[PDB]
This record gives sequence, C-alpha cells and structure tokens, in this order.
Amino acid sequence: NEVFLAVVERLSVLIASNGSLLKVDVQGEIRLKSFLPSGSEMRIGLTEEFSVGKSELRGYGPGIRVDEVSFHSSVNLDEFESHRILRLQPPQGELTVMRYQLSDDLPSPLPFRLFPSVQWDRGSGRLQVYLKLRCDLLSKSQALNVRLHLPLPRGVVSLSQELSSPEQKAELAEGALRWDLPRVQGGSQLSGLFQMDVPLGLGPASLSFELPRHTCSGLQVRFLRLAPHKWVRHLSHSDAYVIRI
Amino acid sequence: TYKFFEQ
Repeated sequence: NEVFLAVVERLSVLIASNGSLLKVDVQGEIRLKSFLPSGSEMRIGLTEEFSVGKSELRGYGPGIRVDEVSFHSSVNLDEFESHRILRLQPPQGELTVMRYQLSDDLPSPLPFRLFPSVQWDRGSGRLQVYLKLRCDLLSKSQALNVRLHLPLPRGVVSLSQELSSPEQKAELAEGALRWDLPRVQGGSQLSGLFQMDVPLGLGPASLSFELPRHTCSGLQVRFLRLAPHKWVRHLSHSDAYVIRI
Repeated sequence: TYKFFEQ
C-alpha cells in the first residue's frame, strides 16, 4: 500500500545589520510513515557524496555536508559508509529514522535578504520604514506563508502603508509590524513603505516561512525501496530567521 | 562509531 517519507529541515539564522551572516543552524530529520506487511524491509538511499563532520585530515570544502548525524536504534548502517544507504524494518505508523545538524555555511545562498531604509524625524516624531525583501531561491521555486515580524518603539501608531503588490497584508499588532507575503518565488523583490508616529527598539526583523521541495543542507533522499505507492517530500521551514536592522 | 536515539 503506502509509504510516506519526508526530509524536514528547520533553519535558524542571525544576519547582521550590514547583511553579513552571524549564525546559521539547520536541524534536519528524516521521517517515515508506513503500514507494510510482516517482516518487510525498507532501504533508504541518501545523497551519494555527502560527508559527516569536519575531518582533521581532509578538511571540509564545498560539497553536501552535515556537522553530525544520529539514527533511530532500529536502523542498520552496514551500507551507510560506502553507499549512504540505510536499512530498517519499520513499525506501523510514524518513525523518525535519522536526525542531523549543520552549523557552518549552506551550499546554496540564504533564501532571503532584507534591505531596510529607516528615517526618523526626532522631530515631528515621524518614522518612515521602507523594507525591501529579496528572495534568493531559484525562479522556479516558491516560499510559502512568508511573514515578517518587526518590533517597533513603544506606543507607535500606523499613519499609512503602501505594499508593492495587492496580495500582501500588513498590520501593527502587539507592538510590532506583521507583514504577510503569500506570493514569493525565487528572484522576487517585494517591498512595503510604512509611515508611523512615535510618541530604538526597532527590530530585529524575524521572518517565518516554509520552503517546499527544498533542503537547506542540500541533502536528499535518492531512493526508497522494499527488499507500494510512495510519497517523498523535502521541506525546509523557519520561525527564527532573524535580521538586524 | 555512530550515535543512536530511541525516538
């Protein structure tokens, strides 16, 4: 019958106000859901190349890599070193088969860059915040449910807002701007101009989003086989993509 | 040589 497998990566970043990356963290998991007959054995093939850790001898370079990996106690690793194959007899229902972590660069560019322009009349109290968001995914690929959260100085009110496209929404709530951008593709540049009154702590911006058909680490499941219909997904998500302004 | 978890 049916087997579902997902590679799911949670991304966290801290980006400095000048655009330079300070921190990157990916926590990845491979999750399996299946309902197979008695004694059924499954093999999972990963990206052929990929290395684990930081070899003192060989160093570490571009290539697909993770800083550490761990495996469910039922997984047999006899073919992992030579072929990156995992083997196991799954239970009925859900299992996490593998976890991994990456803290060093990504093999691909970060999905979002923000270009803020802030002018603050100290003044009439007028605060103008211009935000341009650039998606640096490929033009084919999509970011879903993108929301930007931006803390604002105490007691700020919205005077006006102009968004670069009709499908965006934005509101002040809970002392912060919430900007929703439900249409975002690689290469998109979306922007918002916000006029507020302040009667610093502006920022940092925190983005949240899902990236379907994507892994931040570059890791992929190459095959899934019995020794049934198959659904294989690769997803990255973030609720902690922090950009100082 | 490898780390394992139970869940």
